[PDB]
Amino acid sequence: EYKQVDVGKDGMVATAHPLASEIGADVLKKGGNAIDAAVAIQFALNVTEPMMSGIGGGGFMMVYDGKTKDTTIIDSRERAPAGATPDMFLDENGKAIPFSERVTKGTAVGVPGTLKGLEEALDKWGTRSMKQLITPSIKLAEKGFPIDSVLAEAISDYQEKLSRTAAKDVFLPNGEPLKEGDTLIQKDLAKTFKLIRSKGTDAFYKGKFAKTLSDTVQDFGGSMTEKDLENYDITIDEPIWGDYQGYQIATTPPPSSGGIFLLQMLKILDHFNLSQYDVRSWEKYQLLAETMHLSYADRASYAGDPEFVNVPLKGLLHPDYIKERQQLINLDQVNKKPKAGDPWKYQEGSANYKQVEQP
Amino acid sequence: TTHFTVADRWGNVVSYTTTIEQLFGTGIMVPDYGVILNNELTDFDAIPGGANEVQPNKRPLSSMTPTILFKDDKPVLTVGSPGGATIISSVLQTILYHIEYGMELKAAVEEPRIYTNSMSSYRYEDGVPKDVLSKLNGMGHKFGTSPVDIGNVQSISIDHENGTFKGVADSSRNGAAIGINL
Ligand SMILES: N[C@@H](CCC(=O)O)C(=O)O
Repeated sequence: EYKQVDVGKDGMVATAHPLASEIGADVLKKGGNAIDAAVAIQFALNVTEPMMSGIGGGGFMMVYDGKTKDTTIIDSRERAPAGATPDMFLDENGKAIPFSERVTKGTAVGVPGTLKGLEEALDKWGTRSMKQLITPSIKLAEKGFPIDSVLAEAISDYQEKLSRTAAKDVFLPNGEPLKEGDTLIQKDLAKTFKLIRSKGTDAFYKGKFAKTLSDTVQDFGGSMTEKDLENYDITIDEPIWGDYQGYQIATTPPPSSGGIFLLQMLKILDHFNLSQYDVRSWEKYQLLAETMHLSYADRASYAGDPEFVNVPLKGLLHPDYIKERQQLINLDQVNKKPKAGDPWKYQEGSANYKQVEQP
Repeated sequence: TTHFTVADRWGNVVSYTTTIEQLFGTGIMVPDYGVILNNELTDFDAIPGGANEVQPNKRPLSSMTPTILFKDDKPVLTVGSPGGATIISSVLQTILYHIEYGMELKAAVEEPRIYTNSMSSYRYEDGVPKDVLSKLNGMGHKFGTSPVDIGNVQSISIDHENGTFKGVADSSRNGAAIGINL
């Protein structure tokens, strides 16, 4: 039966769902490579962990190429449509639309990039066709699979928003949320996958599917058009690298805030050498907490899409800046007013945006 | 959001975080096509003017951190996780535990994490000693009355010495690691 830790001589797959891990492992066992397996996995997760990811969203796929030895990122982050505007999430009085409500609006839908990113990946490193790789997920969607406790919970927990769209025909069968044990069948999704299998991503970014999605986003209030989908292209990002304990870390650059701040928190913590303290000591937690407070403050002030704003990446990781931040941390007291620092002092240029508190 | 990773016989390595934002995203499905649509644009700032303000054709700031660690130019570890702004903290913690504390990969992944982005936002997992939480709150921290799971780290280690692979899925979800033999 399925394991949460395994070893292998010829490869390895680790995913949040057994059926997706089985599909990706099947691809490797039959001779395909990690990228082929990853694409297979993404379609499988789209079907079996539907509330978590899919061709309706986007992601960051980092790939180390064993042939060329280079590491790159297929950035499939969604883009706001051309009709989106800076205050689209504010009400008529200038106040933000309550979050839980904001989440269900058409204006919240980004132009999906996942399918485009899988296409790009296969194009660069694939050894199996999208046709071969998507087929096992067409079967899970078409013929179904039994849902566990978790998916059953998500369904009940989100019944209200699901009950408001066509999504209720799949997850809220008659008027009831599918329960653990029930078979989840996704016939329309299987149809879409079969269209992608024969037509390619054009099946998604152009044609009829494009028009229905665009039309639906409009029906729920957003401004997405067919041209927005026609305009979409993923981005190929270079990893941000950092030296750490003798290792080199390749992580995600903006539009993600992840890579910069993972590196910044590690550099900040270096001054305090955590392992001199027991892993569950209050000291270790105290230091992680104070470090997170500084880095998340910097994230909130300086992180954004780099095609649009100047993110002071060199400054946020500059050793003297890191030293300034480490200076603010004390084992024996809490900084009750943690604030972003000034990384611009350690690099050229200035922000082309302001500091605006968010609700 | 979900994170998975794959490594093959040829040296290729994949660390991939992917999402539709909230669970079920907007909740909107393309009628007749079964595709649930993301609500990714709410990751933009609701009040404009800052680095992460909404702009036409701009991408909303993400926290996804698929990462690969190298030792002597060979990939030796992959890490990633779902969790919104907490992703950064889960990935940071797994690296800290596996690298600085030297813990075996699974144990590093399962080590109770904490998360706090401001003086009013704190989270901790079951296992953070209650006496420690009381000492930290005693100093001004605001950890709550109950634990919550944080993140879901899938990770692969690669031992180039023995030419072997090790996969781990976080017990926070029902994930699975499967090694390949032949
Ligand atoms: N939308 C978030 C992820 C949401 C989650 O992981 O729960 C991001 O891109 O960072």
